[PDB]
Amino acid sequence: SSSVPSQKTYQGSYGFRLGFLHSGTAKSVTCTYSPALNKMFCQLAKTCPVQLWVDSTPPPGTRVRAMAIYKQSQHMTEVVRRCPHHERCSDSDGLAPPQHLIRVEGNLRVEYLDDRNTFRHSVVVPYEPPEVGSDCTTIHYNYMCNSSCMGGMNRRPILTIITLEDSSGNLLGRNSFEVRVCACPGRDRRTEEENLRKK
Amino acid sequence: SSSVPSQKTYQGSYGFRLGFLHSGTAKSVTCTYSPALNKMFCQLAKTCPVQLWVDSTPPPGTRVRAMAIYKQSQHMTEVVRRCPHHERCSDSDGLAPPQHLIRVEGNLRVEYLDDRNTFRHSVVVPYEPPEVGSDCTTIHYNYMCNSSCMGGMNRRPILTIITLEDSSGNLLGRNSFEVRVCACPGRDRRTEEENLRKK
Amino acid sequence: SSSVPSQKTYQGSYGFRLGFLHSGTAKSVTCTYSPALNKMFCQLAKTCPVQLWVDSTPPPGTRVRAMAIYKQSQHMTEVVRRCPHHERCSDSDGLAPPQHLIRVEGNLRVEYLDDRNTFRHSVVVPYEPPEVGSDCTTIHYNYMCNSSCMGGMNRRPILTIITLEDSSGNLLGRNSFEVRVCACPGRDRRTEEENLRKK
Amino acid sequence: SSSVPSQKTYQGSYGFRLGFLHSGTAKSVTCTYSPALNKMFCQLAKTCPVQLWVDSTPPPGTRVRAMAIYKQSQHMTEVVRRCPHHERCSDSDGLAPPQHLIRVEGNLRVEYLDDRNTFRHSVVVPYEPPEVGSDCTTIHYNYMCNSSCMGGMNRRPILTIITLEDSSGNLLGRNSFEVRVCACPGRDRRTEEENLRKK
DNA sequence: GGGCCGCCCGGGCCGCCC
DNA sequence: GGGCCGCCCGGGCCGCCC
Ligand SMILES: [Zn+2]
Ligand SMILES: [Zn+2]
Ligand SMILES: [Zn+2]
Ligand SMILES: [Zn+2]
Repeated sequence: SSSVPSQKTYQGSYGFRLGFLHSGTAKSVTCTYSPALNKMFCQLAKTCPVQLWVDSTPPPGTRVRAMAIYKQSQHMTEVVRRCPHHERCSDSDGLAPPQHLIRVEGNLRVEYLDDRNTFRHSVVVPYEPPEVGSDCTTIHYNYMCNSSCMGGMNRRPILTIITLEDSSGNLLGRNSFEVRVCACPGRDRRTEEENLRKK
Repeated sequence: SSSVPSQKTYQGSYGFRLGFLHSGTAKSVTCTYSPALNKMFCQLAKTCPVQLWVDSTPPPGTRVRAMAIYKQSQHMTEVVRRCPHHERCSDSDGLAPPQHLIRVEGNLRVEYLDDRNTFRHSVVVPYEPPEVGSDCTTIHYNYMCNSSCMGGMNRRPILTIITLEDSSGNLLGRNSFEVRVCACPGRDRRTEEENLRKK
Repeated sequence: SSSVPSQKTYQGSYGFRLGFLHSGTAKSVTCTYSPALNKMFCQLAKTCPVQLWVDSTPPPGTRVRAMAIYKQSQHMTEVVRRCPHHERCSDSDGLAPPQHLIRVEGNLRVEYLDDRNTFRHSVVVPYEPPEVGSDCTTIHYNYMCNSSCMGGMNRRPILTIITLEDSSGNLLGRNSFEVRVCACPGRDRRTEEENLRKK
Repeated sequence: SSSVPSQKTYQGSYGFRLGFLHSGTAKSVTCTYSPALNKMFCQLAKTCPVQLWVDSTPPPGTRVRAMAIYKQSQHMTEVVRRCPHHERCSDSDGLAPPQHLIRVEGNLRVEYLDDRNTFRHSVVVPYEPPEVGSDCTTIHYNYMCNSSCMGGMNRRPILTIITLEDSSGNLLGRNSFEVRVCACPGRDRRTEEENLRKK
């Protein structure tokens, strides 16, 4: 079987969708999402709010998993990992393994997983329904390397795959978005959107 | 009996066909398929996505085998192997014999076979139906020598033969395409397509 | 005492001087020395010939040590080391510690030392007089990181300090030159020489 | 000490010089020497006559050694060897190790040596004075790879170093010349001589 | 917010076929 | 002897300094 997780959108029985904040485009804004590109632009280690929307509430014990894969076919097989420089940096929260690219901040029940067959990394939190009167549940992700990091992503674009799963790991829903971790998310979003409109 | 495997197209009971991505034509693109030539142009060791399409799902235990043979009659008899230089290069994935031209990346159940009678190499993975909502199953192949390699293919064109087989080795379907492994797949595809249109 | 080794030129009793080949200026030449800047421009891991000239022959047991220090006052204190990415690369010659920036190739008696007090790296070979009829002795050095390497030199210029020492470590002579390890030594030498002439 | 043998010309006590036949420049002549370049152009495995001239006769037991080194500083450290393809070719004379680039044909007392410290290859024959009435002693060398061989010389020019030595290995004399092993020695000699006269 | 170094890019330069 | 594929080449395109 393939060692590359599927990226196919699957809203599933609960109508699972992702939402992103309306952020702006100042040159070095910490995080900003492009709907035209379905692509998040963000700085290293900064908060990236991701909204979980459902049409109906999934059962208790539902989990939310985030995992990165390289976007290009030529690189899908390679596990996405932190580069050796940032791996050795003293910046662990005491829970996230230093090799993991994606973290979750502000959650008491975070789990960091290494797949036993594919060796891919992922980070898991329990699914929580929105507060009564709220439309969605917001998770704060962090990406611990720039897309450009030498010896790590090395300028290769990645996708983040968000899955809703039961406690057994069965797929309840799946969505994805592209990520660029860079120094100037506002400049780069504008550049990439202009290259899109030009072509 | 002939030691040269058949290349005859056979869609079979399950309507087996191959598909290829719409790739582009930049001078040194890593992989690009020419429908006019039914020919894949790719760089050494780079990802070559090949799509498996069926009209109906073959049974569990079905296998997908890929094998290379020289295209020209004068060379069909000779086993396709890596050249001595690349055979000795430390580029093994720990599974593929260093002599094998064709590898599969990103699959946990890959097998590398040497025919006991013909000594030809092949690489096998289990057939997997596409995800629900997907049209095909994609396999990532790698070719570990240039077509031009001295002491190996030595500028002789090859065919890749893809067979659908049951677990006993019975034939369920067969397709094939020409392969050129080269430094500049975009240049060489254009050159060969132009020579086709001129002739 | 200072943990920063002196860079002061000292020709000493034997008239110790350095010489460099007349190299050229093509964009990506592997190594080229600028007399205007007393600066070597070279590519990662490529041969850097350095000539040892003396007015008279030092005694047997003389050693030639090479050590790097950061040029700028702000960085002199920090030990010059390879970055984490290149430290983990499998490029060791079986002798050079993976942390050492400077190597010597083609010498059977090379030693790699870590100072017990300052922890600075250096590489040592025996001094050999030139062949009869030759004017100098040539050593081939290699620099195993780019000056720009993240987590290593990180765009900070270095000096290479070459010392002539007796077997006890007493100083017999000392010379030095600036080094930039970069992808395009010819481009960068021209750029820096033009900035010199303009200023 | 350096693992790179000296190439310095040393006529020595016996006035040791090399001579080469006047050959011509037909496109694919098997061997032709350029005095303007001090460079031999020859085809793979073909006879390359090399003349040994002395002003006076060296003692009995004198040996003649030929050894190849790469000409460019960047490659001097690497041992010159046959490529993996020609190494596996069944073309040994029963004496020459398949890895050795340089052979001697037509000599009953040929020795093939692998240096115990540098691992460099060489081929040795006894020195013989010319016949009475003859001016020189001619040795027939063969080069068993093209300069272009992938995984071997890989288009890097080499020097052949010819040394006169006593039975102990002491240096009595040394000369050298560049070698290009190629398919068309006449064409390539003319090309390289024209590039010389142009510049 | 303006603007200043590794790597990608298309042009074009040696064994073998004719 | 004429002439037809991997690799070298100079132009030019993302973190950090200002
Ligand atoms: Zn990083
Ligand atoms: Zn090969
Ligand atoms: Zn480095
Ligand atoms: Zn060869």
